[PDB]
Formats: sequence, C-alpha cells, structure tokens
Amino acid sequence: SKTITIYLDHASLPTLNQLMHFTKESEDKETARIFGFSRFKLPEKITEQYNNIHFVEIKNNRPTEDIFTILDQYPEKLELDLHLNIAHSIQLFHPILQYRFKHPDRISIKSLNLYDDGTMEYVDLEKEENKDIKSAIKKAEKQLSDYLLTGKINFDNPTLARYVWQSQYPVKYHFLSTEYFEKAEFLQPLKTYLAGKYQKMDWSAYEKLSPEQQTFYLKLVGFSDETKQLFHTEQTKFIFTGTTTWEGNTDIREYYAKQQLNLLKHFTHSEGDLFIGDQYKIYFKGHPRGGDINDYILKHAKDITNIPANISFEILMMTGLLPDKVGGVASSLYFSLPKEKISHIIFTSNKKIKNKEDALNDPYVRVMLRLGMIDKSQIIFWDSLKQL
Ligand SMILES: Nc1ccn([C@@H]2O[C@H](COP(=O)(O)O)[C@@H](O)[C@H]2O)c(=O)n1
Repeated sequence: SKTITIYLDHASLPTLNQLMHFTKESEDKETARIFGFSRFKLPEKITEQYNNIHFVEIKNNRPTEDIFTILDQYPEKLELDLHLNIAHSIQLFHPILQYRFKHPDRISIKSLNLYDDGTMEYVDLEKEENKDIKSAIKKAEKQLSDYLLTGKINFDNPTLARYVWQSQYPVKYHFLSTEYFEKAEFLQPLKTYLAGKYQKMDWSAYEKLSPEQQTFYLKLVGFSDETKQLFHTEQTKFIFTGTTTWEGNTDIREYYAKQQLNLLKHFTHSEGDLFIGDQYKIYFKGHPRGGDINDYILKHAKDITNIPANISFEILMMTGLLPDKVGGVASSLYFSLPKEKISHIIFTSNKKIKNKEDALNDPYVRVMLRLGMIDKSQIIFWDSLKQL
C-alpha cells in the first residue's frame, strides 16, 4: 500500500491538533499528505520540503472534487488515514465514499481520527437530554451502514450519528471535554459505547515532543519569538478574548464589534461592571476568523498588547505563557483554562434574554453550568450590558 494521510479541517481547534499530529511525522518527507486549507497558510520554507503534499478546498463541509484529481495521481494500492471534525464528519466523508465506489479494491480506509470542531458538538448534545440514547445509537449504526452502501445521508438523529463510526472503522475521538461525557448522566449509554475509543484534547502531548519538533510546530501555527517577547514584563496579565460570527451581513458584523469593544471596556475601566483592577496589564486575543471584528477592536483600544488573531489561544498554555486572568465571550478556549484564571465568561444569543429563566435555557449556558465553569448567580449576556 501507499499511505495517504488526509487532514480535512481548517477550523482552529481541530487544525491545531492535526498540525501536532503532522509534527510527530514531520521528518518523513515522502508520505503523501492532503490538507483542507490554503497552501499559503503554512510557511513555504517548510512545505516546499515535502514531495507529496497537496492542499484542497473545503466548501459546504465537503472537500471539493480536486481531492479526486489528487488521489487519481496515486495509482498504487492506497490506505487512507482520515482526520476530520466530529460535527461535520458525515458530510466531509461523502466525497470519499463517492470515490471509493469507483475504486473499491485499491482504495481503503485505514483509520479515522475525529476531533471536536469546537463547542457546537456540546451545545447540540444538550438538546438530546430527554431522548432514548441507547436506541438512538442502534438506529444510527444501521443508518451509517446504509450510508456506506448507498452513499446517501439519512439519519434520524444527526447529533448522535456523529459518534457511531466505530461500528465501521478503526476510530479514535479527541474531545474538547471528556468530563462532559462523565458528568452528563443522560449520556451514560454513549460513554459506555465509546469506552476505550477516546482521549481528551490534552495539549500535554506537546511536552512529549522533541525540542526540535516543538520548534517546527511553533513555526507551523505561527508562534514566533516576538509573540514570546509580548509576555516579557513581570507585571500581571489579563487577556481579553474575542469572538466572531459566520455572517456576511454588515450590521450583524458591526453589532459584534461594537458589543465586543464595549465588553472590553467593562473589564478594563473602573466604571465597568467587570473591572478587574489596575494591577493587570491588558492584552487582546482576537478570534482567528474574526477579521474586521478584530480590526475594529485594534482601531479603538487604548493601551493594549495585541496577540495576533491567527495564533490559537491554546498555544499559550503549551508554551507556558498563560496570563493570570482571562475574560471575554464564551469560546472553546475556556475549556482549556484552569478555573482560577477566569475573570468572566460572557454569552450571546439571537433571542433577547430578559431574565434568569431565559438564560438557563441557553444551550451554551447549560453546557458550562453542567461542567461547573460558571454558576447561576452571575450569568451575563452582552446586550444586557450598557454603553460606556
Ligand atoms: N479569541 C479567540 C477565540 C478562539 N480561538 C481559537 O478558536 C478555537 C475555537 O473557539 P470558538 O469556540 O470561540 O470558536 C479555540 O479553541 C482557539 O484555538 C482563539 O485563539 N482566540
């Protein structure tokens, strides 16, 4: 066989993981890789050292037909190691299935590594609390069997269907929060079904890396020495973390930036509802896909060290550069933080939240209550805050 290692992700959290996986094999310059992001994302000094590396576009949660053209170039017998995100695993797989119908004996699936895309996985599970989890698993297994036979997507329970890949392939899951699966009683049947099949997105597997692997990785993910110097001062440190939306609308986008800067004001200003104290030096960490929203913040923010948006927050924990305090809008990044470092986590919603009972029905709120990253007495959505 020839092995082909296919990384289908471009979102920050799964791609951060996948880039470390790749790092562990980086000396092998020969093996074929496919990445689901731009050829320009990574340093060309690094990528041009690789002989069988290609980059493919993901559109509407599927790789484009370029992946067919890329795999057509390998006439040998092929084993595919797929790395894909849990939330969209079904859609991302659709074209791989299509291609296998054309090349069944030459094209086999050696393994799946399935990583959380973010917190969507967790807010979708919240909606499943009163359902019969045991039978949903069985139903999903059969429907995945049909998917593999027909190539057609039909799942009664798309959320739970994400977790039944083991009934067809060798699979290993990497979870943002293993605890959610132990602490959520309704998920006991799922926890049992998946026993042995999962690990946590640890980030302590960065320690395991060679000192040289470490240096390579940091160049992949874009952490330089400048960025390291940003934290030289012995002064104590607060990082404001930003967010984004997946919406092309001006006003939805401006709304965001406006709310967010305002929110920053409330942590930093002594007139603020969340004022942290004058001891802290302030840093900004924009959302990787926040674009203009990050810009607006940097246009208006006095007295603030930017940590370039494209650097995933979790690198700070790997490298030991984590601050004393962190605050901002709810994000996957908080799931990595020791609790004493949290200043405040703020929520958003399309629904106007008028009271505590509205608040409690928010599924992100529920996730964080379930994991005890917040308690009930302090729930804040950012519209309820005032302009400063
Ligand atoms: N302010 C932010 C927000 C997200 N992120 C990155 O994006 C990932 C997903 O965050 P969201 O759940 O906020 O989309 C995080 O795990 C992190 O790697 C960041 O580096 N800085």
